[PDB]
Amino acid sequence: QAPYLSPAVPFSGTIQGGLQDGLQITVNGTVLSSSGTRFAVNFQTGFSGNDIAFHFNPRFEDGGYVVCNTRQNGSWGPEERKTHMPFQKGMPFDLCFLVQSSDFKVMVNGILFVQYFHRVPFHRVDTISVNGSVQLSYISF
Ligand SMILES: CC(=O)N[C@H]1[C@@H](O[C@H]2[C@@H](O)[C@@H](CO)O[C@@H](O[C@@H]3[C@@H](O)[C@H](O)O[C@H](CO)[C@@H]3O)[C@@H]2NC(C)=O)O[C@H](CO)[C@H](O)[C@@H]1O
Repeated sequence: QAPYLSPAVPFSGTIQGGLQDGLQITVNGTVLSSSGTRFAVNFQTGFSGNDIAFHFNPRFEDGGYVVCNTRQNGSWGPEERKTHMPFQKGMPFDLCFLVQSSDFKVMVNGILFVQYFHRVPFHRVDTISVNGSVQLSYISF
């Protein structure tokens, strides 16, 4: 699939073919300095953000941590929290999501950061959405 170049945030874009085992999705952008304390990348079903298979949610709060969660029919599940922050306000990042049979493997600037075990079927995902305190250079596949 051709990349999305400099899309405005908040952004929502189709993942052509849906999520597939071995698919790699890169989000390349910059964390904003004066526009809040959180962003998220959502792997979701269509345009209701009510069904989000994987919400990846860095928070520049409390020393910095990342929330990983799933939303179903509007309701957020129990969070998994990673109490390390690999991003920095005002710095560019390369964020890579690799779909695997049982989990997502998430890399930041080339280094494995977290794995998120599938809670819902990943083949149901057809949309990536990004919002909060970031600007995007590209999303690629
Ligand atoms: C960045 C983003 O996508 N924000 C939208 C999203 O925000 C939710 C979501 O990140 C869930 C994930 O579990 O967490 C909510 O945060 C709360 C805390 O603020 C709360 O006080 O503690 C809770 C744990 O006990 C939880 O972590 C977060 N909500 C808010 C208000 O920030 O979804 C929202 C709608 O639910 C809204 O769309 C945000 O914009």
